Amino acid sequence: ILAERRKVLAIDHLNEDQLREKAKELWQSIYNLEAEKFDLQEKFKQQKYEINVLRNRINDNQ
Amino acid sequence: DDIYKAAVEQLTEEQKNEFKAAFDIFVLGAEDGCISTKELGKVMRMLGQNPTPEELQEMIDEVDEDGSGTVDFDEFLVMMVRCMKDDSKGKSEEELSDLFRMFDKNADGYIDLDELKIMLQATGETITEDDIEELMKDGDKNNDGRIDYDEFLEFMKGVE
Amino acid sequence: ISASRKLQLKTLLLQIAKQELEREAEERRGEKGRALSTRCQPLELAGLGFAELQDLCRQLHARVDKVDEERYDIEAKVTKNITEIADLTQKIFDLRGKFKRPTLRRVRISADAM
Amino acid sequence: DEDETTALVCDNGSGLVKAGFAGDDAPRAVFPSIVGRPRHQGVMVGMGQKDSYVGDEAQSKRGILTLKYPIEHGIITNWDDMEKIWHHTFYNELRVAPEEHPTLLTEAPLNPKANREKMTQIMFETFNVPAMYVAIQAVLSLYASGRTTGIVLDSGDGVTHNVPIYEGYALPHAIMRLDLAGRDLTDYLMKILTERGYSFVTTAEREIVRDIKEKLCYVALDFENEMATAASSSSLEKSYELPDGQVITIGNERFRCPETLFQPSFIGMESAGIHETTYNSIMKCDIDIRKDLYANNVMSGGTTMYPGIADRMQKEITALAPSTMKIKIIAPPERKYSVWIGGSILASLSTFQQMWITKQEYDEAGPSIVHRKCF
Amino acid sequence: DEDETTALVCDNGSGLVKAGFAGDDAPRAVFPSIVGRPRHQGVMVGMGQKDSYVGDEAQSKRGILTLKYPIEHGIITNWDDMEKIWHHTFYNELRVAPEEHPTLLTEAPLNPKANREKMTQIMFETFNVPAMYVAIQAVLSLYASGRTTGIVLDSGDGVTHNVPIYEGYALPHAIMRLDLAGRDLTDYLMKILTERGYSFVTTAEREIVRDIKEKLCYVALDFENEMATAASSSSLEKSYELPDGQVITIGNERFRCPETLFQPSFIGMESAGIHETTYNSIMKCDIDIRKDLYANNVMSGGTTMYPGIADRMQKEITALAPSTMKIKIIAPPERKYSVWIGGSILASLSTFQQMWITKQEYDEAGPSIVHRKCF
Repeated sequence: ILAERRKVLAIDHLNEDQLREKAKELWQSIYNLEAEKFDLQEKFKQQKYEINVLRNRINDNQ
Repeated sequence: DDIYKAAVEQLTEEQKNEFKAAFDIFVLGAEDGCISTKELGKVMRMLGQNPTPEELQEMIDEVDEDGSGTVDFDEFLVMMVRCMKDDSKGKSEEELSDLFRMFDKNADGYIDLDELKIMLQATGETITEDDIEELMKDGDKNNDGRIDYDEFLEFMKGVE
Repeated sequence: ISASRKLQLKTLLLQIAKQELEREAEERRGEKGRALSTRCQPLELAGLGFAELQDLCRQLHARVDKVDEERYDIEAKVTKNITEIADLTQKIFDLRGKFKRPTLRRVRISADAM
Repeated sequence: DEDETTALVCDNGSGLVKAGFAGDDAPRAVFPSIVGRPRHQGVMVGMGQKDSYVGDEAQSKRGILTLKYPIEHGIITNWDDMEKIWHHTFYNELRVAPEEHPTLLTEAPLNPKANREKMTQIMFETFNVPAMYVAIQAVLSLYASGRTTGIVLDSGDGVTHNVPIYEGYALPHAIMRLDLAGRDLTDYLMKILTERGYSFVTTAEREIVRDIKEKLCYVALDFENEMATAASSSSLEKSYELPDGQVITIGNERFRCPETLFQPSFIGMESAGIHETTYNSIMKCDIDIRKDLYANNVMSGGTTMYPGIADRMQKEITALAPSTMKIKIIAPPERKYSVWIGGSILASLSTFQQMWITKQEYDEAGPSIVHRKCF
Repeated sequence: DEDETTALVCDNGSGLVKAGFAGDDAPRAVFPSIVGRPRHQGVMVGMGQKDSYVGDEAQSKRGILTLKYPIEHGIITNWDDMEKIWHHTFYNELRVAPEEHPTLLTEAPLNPKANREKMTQIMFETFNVPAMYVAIQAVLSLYASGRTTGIVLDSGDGVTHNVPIYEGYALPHAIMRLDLAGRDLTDYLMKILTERGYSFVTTAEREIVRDIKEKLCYVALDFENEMATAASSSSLEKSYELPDGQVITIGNERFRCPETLFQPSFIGMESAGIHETTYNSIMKCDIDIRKDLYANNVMSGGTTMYPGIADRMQKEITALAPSTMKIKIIAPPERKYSVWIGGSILASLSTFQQMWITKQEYDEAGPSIVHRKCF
């Protein structure tokens, strides 16, 4: 599912135009996926905090 | 006290529309503010709640803090919310939890007197010892000196 | 110090928390733009040759692979956070319910009228 | 009367049946477990009259009726009479019936199993209930009381069960069932009031002495000191009004009746009393259980309305109990009603919605299903 | 979560589990090596209730649980139970997921293969630990104790190891696996306290006796004169408060229990006891080694906390030992916690960073790898 997630770029048998296109396409792919990565990291910090929250209130409810 | 205009904020407007629609009826003929407190029972029976003469007489005493038998729309909306917490929606518990992580800048899972203090300073509102402890105990239900997260919810649910 | 005092003090407190969380989401957005720029390094597509762009396309192939990899990492991390949230939150569900839920109802009303 | 198919709850003893619907904290009405029948020959015609009377009808017209109770020590011996009482309970007065509602029944853990089998058959075949559950009275008392742990003295009309529960689990090896209940306390009272010159034999008289007990009697924290004064002075006497305008004046009999709870030998029973019985239910449990049961002596059912019972029980158990240990007693205003109330709580709990026997499982298995599905 | 990707350290004995992170000076938490299970039928509904409880949950809810130990005299025989104890340890008390940290576990090398193989497998396959290392208890004890040379006496709950080490080297032919441990001392005490009128036969009772032993018992350097008086006078008895408020007093039995370590015949064991076993481990080493081990007997593990034990052991060895020579015992406060402390030290050494099994080598080789990479 990751080899699917990555895009198999046409790399070898193209001209300058479509090869630069492949390059910039997958580059902007990496770009927006770093955006989603950092969003997920922020969510992940929030959820870890709320997890410590949950254990705290458990002790408060335990 | 300030919970009057608080409720005026806290209350939603589709409420106050029918609030005034039903408020239109109290006038027993040629009245301009001469509302009585014996009718407090009946008027609490009108607006859609199911009250009992005990709480009717209490609010006869618990309300009319002005003693004139009168109640402002501010007092109206508060004694709505001070019993029926028709407050400012208590935006969530989980939006609240994301707020609570910012309360516990120290990633505590609990708003302590320190986090209470620093966060109210982030408001700009100064720290009187009552302030934080008024907020602490009103939130620190466990009275651990600090407001844990669900302590914060029951604390700041029904709160903007 | 009626419900007025504490409720509106915590209203100002919940509002500074609201601004704090808006600022935290703004950190998400801005540091996300920064992670965009840096984590995904730009392309020097101007004025280069054939084999260089070949290797650059292989490089962005491997880089979408790695960014997808890290992204699934952080996704499954949030997913296991969600799993343990379900767990601990159901714990608190049961615990707090025991404190209130069997006591949470309204009966014995018409005793005053019947 | 109702706009939802809420479960109905009925607490059926040898005294009265408490009944109402789930998601109330009280019965809607009380239905004495009584079927009345005339003991006289009619002379006038065009007088209305019933072939048999039930519940409150049976008590209201009791002047010429003999009143019988279909339940003995928790067992229905006459279920045809219970069906008439139930029909009235459901269709005339509570205005709800099993036909359109699931039904919960309350029972003791050692109640003879055949008794649940018959009640199960009746609610499914006579009242067409869509579903059933028979619950433990001790469980119901603990829910009503806000507890998961304790010794529940369910003080029924014909039997007291006495079962320890810990962390929601039964501890059956420590059940100390006793054949002493509110109806036996009444027997002692009528015998001692007979000694004073007021015999109670016939139906009207039987109902009066029960009523005297409920309104005049108490246990007190110290029987012997209470008697030293009550047996010596008229200041401890109370005159009760009899239906015909005459009165009965009662002295130390006022507490000697209730005392049978602590002194079962008063009615010929070979027992040390309810505090010893409670003590053994705690003491026969493992030592890491004992501390929680000592801290949770739960009074429920009837007779717990007697003044001084909370103090009499806590002090006697404390005396029997090891030192250092804290002995505590629960005796809430939800007394006598707490079993019914617990039935309401249990029937309505979300955690209990899958615990109901449906009228599918019932017909495939028959009435004996209650023995596998409930307890 | 930590300021370094430090190894996590967990010392899992047959008694208790000590856990924390490498680099600290103490475990963050200690758990009983127990998984508890209810032995009663639930009566109430919506009560929560787990299938099994672990560690401190198992002990806190023990009133109705049977308590089992997954480790048998140093060997894990139930690895599903140890995985649950570990998950609790790592996620609820240490609050660190092993996926981001190496983990160090401990065992005696005398352990018959299965323990190190399964310990390695659980951490790599259920916790996805990036690396593993199964350590030697004697090594860990000597680091904690400030020694490179000496004999480790780890007389804890499971088995006594008694392994000699010289200049950091094992002298394996002199290691005597001994079936005399703290768990046997508890069983003996349960039986002699039964003779006194306080029977202890159930799980709760076994835990009580272990608590009595830990707080009331001592060995005495001179048990013969101590029992001549303790068995004759109440003035040497110590009172212990049982969970239900009852009191047990213990006299010569207080030391009679610990004495088993020197008198193993008390539990039916054919052994010379720990002092002679230690002596024989010294004797079995070369003549130019013997003197360094006589001067360096090192206490570790459990039971080494009994009053009079350092003196009892030094004097018994001195009696068996040759003249001129000074026989000495080292008994650090890091007693019982010394294997865990050693784990923290070892995990963190620069000379031990090549000893870790990575989660690559593990999968290529399988769990049998522990025999090539750890020792």
